[PDB]
This record gives sequence, C-alpha cells and structure tokens, in this order.
Amino acid sequence: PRRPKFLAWGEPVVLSLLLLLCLVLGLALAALGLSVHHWDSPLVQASGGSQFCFGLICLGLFCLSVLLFPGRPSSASCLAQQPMAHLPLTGCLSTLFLQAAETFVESELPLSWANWLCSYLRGLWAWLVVLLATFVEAALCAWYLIAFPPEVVTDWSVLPTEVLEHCHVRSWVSLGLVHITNAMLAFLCFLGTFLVQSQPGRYNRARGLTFAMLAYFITWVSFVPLLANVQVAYQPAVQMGAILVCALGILVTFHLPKCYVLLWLPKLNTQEFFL
Amino acid sequence: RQLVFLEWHEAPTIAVALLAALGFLSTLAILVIFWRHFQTPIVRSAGGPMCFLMLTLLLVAYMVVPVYVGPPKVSTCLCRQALFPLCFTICISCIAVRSFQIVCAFKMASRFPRAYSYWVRYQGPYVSMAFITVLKMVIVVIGMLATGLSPTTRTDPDDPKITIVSCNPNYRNSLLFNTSLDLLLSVVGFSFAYMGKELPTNYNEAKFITLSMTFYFTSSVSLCTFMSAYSGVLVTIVDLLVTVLNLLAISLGYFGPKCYMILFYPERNTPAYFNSMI
Repeated sequence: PRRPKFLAWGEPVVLSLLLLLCLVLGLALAALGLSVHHWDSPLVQASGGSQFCFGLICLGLFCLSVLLFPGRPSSASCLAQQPMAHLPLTGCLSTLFLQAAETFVESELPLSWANWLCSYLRGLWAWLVVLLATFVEAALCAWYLIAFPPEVVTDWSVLPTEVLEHCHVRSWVSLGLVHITNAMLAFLCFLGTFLVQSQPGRYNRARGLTFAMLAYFITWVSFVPLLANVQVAYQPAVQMGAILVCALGILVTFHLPKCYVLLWLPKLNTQEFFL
Repeated sequence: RQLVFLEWHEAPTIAVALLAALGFLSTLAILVIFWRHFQTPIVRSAGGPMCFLMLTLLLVAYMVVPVYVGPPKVSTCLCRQALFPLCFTICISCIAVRSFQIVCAFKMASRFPRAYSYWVRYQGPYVSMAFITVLKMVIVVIGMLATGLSPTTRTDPDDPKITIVSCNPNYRNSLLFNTSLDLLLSVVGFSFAYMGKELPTNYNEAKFITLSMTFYFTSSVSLCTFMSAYSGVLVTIVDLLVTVLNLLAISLGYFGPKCYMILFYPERNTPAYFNSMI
C-alpha cells in the first residue's frame, strides 16, 4: 500500500537547510547588534540610520519565512508560502534602492538637481518610498491570491509506491506576479550603482550595492531551471534554498563588510571618510 | 484541430506592434536629427555615414513585425530566420568595434605597435566587421538550410487541440545557435566599454555602450531562462518582444544620448569644447 511523501522534518535535505538558516539569521542579528551598539557613528548614519536596522530586520523575517515550505502541507501553508517571503523581501530591497538612489544622484546628476532632490531621499519621504513599494507588493500579492491561488494537490500516480502531496503552483508564468516588483527594484538598484567611479580617500557604497544585486540576480536566474529540472518531490527544497541563498548573497555582500569595518578598522569610521 | 499563429486582434500582438512602432518612429527622429547636423562634432565623432548605415539597418529591422505576424510562407521563413537577425548582428558588431577602438587603441600603440599597426593599416575596422558579418551569415545559412525553409508545427503540450506554427525547429536549440555569437560580441564589447567607463574621448559613449550592452545582456539571459522553463503558445511572441526590446536597447540606449546632447546641450557641440574631449 501507498504511503504519503513530502519533505520531512529531520530529512537531511531539510536539516542541511535549517543549519544554513541558522547561519544566515545569526549573521543578520549580529549585524543588527553591531548596528545598535554603534548607532550614532558615521558608518551607520551614512547607511540611513534606522534604515540599516529596518533592512536587517526585514532580511531576518525573509529568512524565517522558509519554515513554511517543509512538512505536511496545508491550505494555509500553500497560500502563505510566497507572500510571507516576497513581502518582507520588498521591505528589505526598497532600502537598498534608496541607497542606490543616493549614490546615483550624488555622482551622475547636475549639482543643482542633486542638492534639490537629495532632500527627498531622507527622513519622512524615504519611509514614504518604502511604504509605497510595500503597498504595491501587497496589492500584487492580493491579486495573486485571487487570480492564481495555489492548492494542496494529492498526486497518486507520479510516484511508484507513494503519494505525493505538494503545494501546486498552477503555472510558473503565474508565479512572476509576486517576483516582478522585487526584480524591478533590484534591476534599478543595480543600474544605479554598477558604473560609478570612486573618489579617492572616501567610502564607496556603490560597489557593495552592485555586488549585492548581482548575487540576487545570479540566484534567481539559477532558481528557475533548478525548479524545472528537480524531482517533483523536492521543489520545496529548491524554493527554500533559493530564499536562503539570496538572503546570504545580500547579507555577505552589503551589511557584513560594514560590520567588519566596525570590528577590525574603527579608525575608518570618521566623518571625513564616510560623510 | 486548429492552427495558431500571431494575428492583429490579440492583446500582446498589438502591444508589441505598438512598441515596435515607437521604436521605428524614434529611430527615424534620430536619423533626421543627425542628417541636419551632419557637419558637427557630435555626429562627426560618430563616424558620419557609418551611423546612417547602422540607423538604416535598425529602421529595416523594426519592420519585422508585419512580416513576423500572420500565416507564414517560405519567404517569411527566410525573413524570420535570416534577413532581420543578420541586420541586428551587423549593428552589434560595429558597436563592439567602436568599444574596442575607444579604450584600447592608445595603449596598444604605446605597448604593441609592431603588431597593432597591422590592424591600423589596411582596413582593420571594416575587416573585423566583415569577418563577424560573414561568420554570422554562414552560421545562419547552415542552420536554416539544414533545418528547412518551410514552416514547422508542433502539438501544444497542455491543450493538444491546437497546433502551433513557427519557422524555427527545435526553438531552444535554434535560438542558442543563433544568439551564441551575439553573446560573445556582447561580452567583448561590454568588457572594453567598462574598462573605458571614465574616458570622455567621444562624448563619453563608452558609458552608453556599457548601458546598452547591459540592456541586451539581461534580456538575452531572461529569454534563455524562459525558453529553458516554458514551451507553450507564448514562445513565438516572447521571442518577438525580446527582439524589439533589444532593438530599443540599441536605438534608444546608444543613439539617444547623442541627440539629447544635440538638442539640449548644443554648447558642447562647439569645436572649442570638443577640443577639450578629443
């Protein structure tokens, strides 16, 4: 007789990803701790102050979202899987988009427009931009959960002696409805930074932003063919891996080197070098 | 069963046609703005008549859509397979050559003149463009006349009542062997242009080459991923959308800044100013 099949808590494919989750979340919260301890210093203020902390928190939630994929499916899990990941991801990426906006405006624009426009990339209006991005993401997710909601599917035939239960996406083309906003924010962030030229004797945000978006796009380009090719039993594993590796790609590339400067090289944390 | 091919009633078909119309009209505007200012530094530094050749090729390439749409014939097979893609590759080759010239020439002259003078003399630039041109042309001819000049059809994978009509058998493989040479050219031009990001030599066009090659690279990778993960009816219009987006990525992404400066920074078109950039 047939037995059900799904990613089990304790299967090595799940444990090896939970350890990765532990590493990524620990790094994110350690970076937040260093940020809180050095809250007032130039390296934090030049990162938008509380914007830095909020981005790290959004990344932490983005990482914690993976706990919905493995285990016995349920309708709530099926509907929650994608939004619970990509909404915090928008909340994170919008802050990097603001950093890219600053670094672009202050390097590739006439000085009058630079000194005018820069005022609206700080304070209340920066939170306005973040809130707008989050609202658009939520609206497209509300569209997704009505036009293309996934379902718990029991598939008796695709395995030789087992029953597959999986959160069936109706079609991959429908899954872009939740990706598009984050992807466009990432692409704009990349274009805003990847061609900047560094002034001598000062910090260079553009390289960090550029490499972070490059890792993002590498991850999500690799994600598609893996999802297409992998055995039907392990697509949740691919989705979890993509989420965690994307979070790691951002974390190791943008926040972590600032933490390293705080720890090893505090002599650089000066008004002249960062501001 | 029922045959399927692009037609003017469809929402995505008319959307792509409108996008192509925008591209064609903008390219024509570029060409005429150039023609009036034919005697001035911004266009003379662009190589003059070569840019009009390139813009004519782009104008012709934008004419693809009315030939791409509708029930195919052998002539439309030739058009879809060879005639327009070759027009695209010709342009990309010239962009790559200019990217090489801008950044590498002075260094090579200072460091390897005894070898580089072989490229300086004879007709080095035209030689490179012609070599790449015939390479792409012969590859295209081999593929097309091997796979056939008649239309091809397949059964839809999830609504088998409809059969899909196209001109490129084994679509993913055909696109791979079509676009590999263009990817090589893209990477080479991007490398040289990025190494040239600081240089003003010809109104900073290394920066715009970098931008346009980025717009081409992302679209090419997106198309390859999509074809690696989808097989339904949409393929034969996603390919067209990507083609039009590439033609835009060139027509706007490389020429637009030049005409923008012609219109709104005419002071920089003065020879006394150009002498500070040359």
